Amino acid sequence: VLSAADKSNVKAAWGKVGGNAGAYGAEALERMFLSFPTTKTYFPHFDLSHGSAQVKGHGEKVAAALTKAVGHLDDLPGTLSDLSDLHAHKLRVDPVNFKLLSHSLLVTLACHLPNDFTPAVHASLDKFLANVSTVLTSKYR
Amino acid sequence: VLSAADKSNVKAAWGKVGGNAGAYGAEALERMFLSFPTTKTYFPHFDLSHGSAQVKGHGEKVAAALTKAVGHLDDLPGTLSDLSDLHAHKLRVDPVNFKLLSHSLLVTLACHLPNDFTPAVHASLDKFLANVSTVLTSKYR
Amino acid sequence: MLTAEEKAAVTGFWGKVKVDEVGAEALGRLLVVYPWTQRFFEHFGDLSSADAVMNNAKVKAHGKKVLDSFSNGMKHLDDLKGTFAQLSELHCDKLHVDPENFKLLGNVLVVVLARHHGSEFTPLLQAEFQKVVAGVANALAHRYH
Amino acid sequence: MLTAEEKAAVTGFWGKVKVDEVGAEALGRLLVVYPWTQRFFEHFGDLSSADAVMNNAKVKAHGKKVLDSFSNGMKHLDDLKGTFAQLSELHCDKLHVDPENFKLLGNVLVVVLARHHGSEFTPLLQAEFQKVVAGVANALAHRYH
Ligand code: HEM
Ligand code: HEM
Ligand code: HEM
Ligand code: HEM
Repeated sequence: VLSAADKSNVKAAWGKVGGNAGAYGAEALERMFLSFPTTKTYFPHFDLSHGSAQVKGHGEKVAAALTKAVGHLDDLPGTLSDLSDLHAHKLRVDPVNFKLLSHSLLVTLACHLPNDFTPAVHASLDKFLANVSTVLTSKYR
Repeated sequence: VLSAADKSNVKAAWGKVGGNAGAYGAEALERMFLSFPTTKTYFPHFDLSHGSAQVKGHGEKVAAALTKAVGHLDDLPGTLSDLSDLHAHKLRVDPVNFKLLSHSLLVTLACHLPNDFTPAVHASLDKFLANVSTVLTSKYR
Repeated sequence: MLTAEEKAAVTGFWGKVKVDEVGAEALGRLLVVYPWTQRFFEHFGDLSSADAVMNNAKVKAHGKKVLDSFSNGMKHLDDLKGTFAQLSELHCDKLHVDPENFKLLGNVLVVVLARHHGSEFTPLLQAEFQKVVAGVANALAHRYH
Repeated sequence: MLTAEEKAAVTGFWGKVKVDEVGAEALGRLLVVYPWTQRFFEHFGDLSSADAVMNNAKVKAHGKKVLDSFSNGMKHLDDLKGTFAQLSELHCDKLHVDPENFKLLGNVLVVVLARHHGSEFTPLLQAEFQKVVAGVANALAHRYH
């Protein structure tokens, strides 16, 4: 589980995230489709072209969950558990992608929040996402 | 997180492993090192010729190790932890390796239990070993 | 890659390899054992349970189909880039399959052969398959890189 | 590798990269954030905190060196493979670093590039650089087969 120090470190960094949760959501989203094209297949009905209505909706719905996660870290098993049902039985997402969004975020933070994005913080967002990720993949097993 | 079938599968299979475990963990490793050499740096102490009672006495406590985990399926988080810390904080074992051990363990049960290794079993045991690995990493500090 | 003693060892074996049922068992297995592989085999029918795809006819059939295409390259261990050029393509630009699943079915095949062959499939033996499965894999992944 | 128009993008951009300092912080950032990695770097000294690492003088010089390889790989994209021959041997066949980890560092590098250069490192750049590190993942990996 997440060290107190990390917990505190998200809240801060994502505190910064601020009212910007779902821009950065659409930004990690889009950095991922290009640098990992494969991952598009999962999002067929979209119009991926830059700043597209629907990506921005996904931009935010995602980032809003993350948010809700940043809320109760002690129970990520549960406050995300609905999403683990979807992401595995309805969509079936090959785990590998979870890292790829993870990575996508990690960057996007850095592009916009250099000075808060210290190493011990980077270490942290990660331990958070790697966290996040597993939750979202509990049901494959 | 598992099932009841799953657990009933792990069990029976590992009861039909039974008093073989020690001799199988043994094998586990030989395949491992021999197939994916880079697992031999984690044992620079080791004699790695067939049989080396170094190997043998090890395949055991892996099998004693697992036997403990099959037993406590309803909570691997706890019963293992002691082992997890070591395999990470101390040993520092590039998580990638447990993918390589799981597989070895199976291939090892694989010819030792054909008229036993039905899909659902291969589905259950793998699944099982997933959680075991995903415990011995739990502490990625 | 594949020493003079290796390149034969495998194919003296392969020779006794029931290429045909292996793939069908291999296949349902990737499928039973690793649910997220089913996305690409949607249009295949009931997969909803091990039984389903342990008895599904396209599975059965695509099992072999793969193996041939596998076992042809088993006989080509010099140029795999070559042998798998436009299989690498179908799997990348078209099917759009994450390279890891190669390594999955890969391994999985190794388990298959090691159920079908017992004590006979030694630590020696497979250690050699390891770098064939893995061999075949970077091949299938080439037309990404 | 890359459409020569693409090359001009990864290239025009390295022009403005302070390889030195990316270098230090990269390896550090990795050491702090993927602990197991440390193990291969335990002749470096104390790496028991964030600070330990980020500060440690050895980490730093070994990082200038490890971007140099890139700064260097960059010169010769068209044949990464060949350019990397030796280092590829060094890591695989007497350091025995699992190739998953050329990626991880690959990525952390990106992450440090994005920090340094802000929204100027757009995803169209990055989509590029991510092949560049995928490829430098590929040359260092080779002798594993
Ligand atoms: C950080 C990891 C992720 C988070 C926090 C996340 C969050 C979400 C949430 C909350 C939803 C549901 C919104 C709704 O109920 O409509 C959603 C939908 C969805 N997610 Fe994710 N997601 C993540 C990763 C991924 C990845 C990596 C993929 C595939 C590459 C993916 C595929 C999908 C798909 C296909 C939908 C359905 C949207 C639609 O078709 O309307 N998710 N995501
Ligand atoms: C299936 C998961 C694993 C289990 C159940 C397991 C179990 C154990 C146990 C109980 C010990 C020490 C106890 C004793 O000697 O009395 C140990 C030691 C060790 N293990 Fe494993 N381990 C696992 C995975 C791995 C992997 C994947 C590697 C690397 C490929 C590894 C490498 C080591 C090393 C380097 C030591 C300490 C050396 C020594 O005993 O002298 N372990 N393991
Ligand atoms: C492991 C080695 C593999 C081999 C030897 C292989 C081989 C083949 C072959 C020979 C075909 C038929 C070409 C044709 O259409 O004429 C094919 C198609 C296909 N492959 Fe594989 N492949 C491999 C890996 C994978 C993996 C890992 C997946 C997904 C998890 C996959 C998914 C597919 C799919 C969905 C088709 C099309 C079948 C259809 O029409 O429904 N392949 N592949
Ligand atoms: C793409 C990533 C990498 C590149 C480009 C790279 C390149 C280099 C270079 C230029 C050297 C110095 C040459 C020499 O002193 O002989 C080196 C040495 C070394 N590398 Fe890396 N390397 C990479 C990744 C890694 C990784 C990921 C690890 C560990 C996980 C690692 C472990 C080492 C070690 C232990 C040395 C020797 C250290 C020493 O001499 O004290 N390298 N590598």
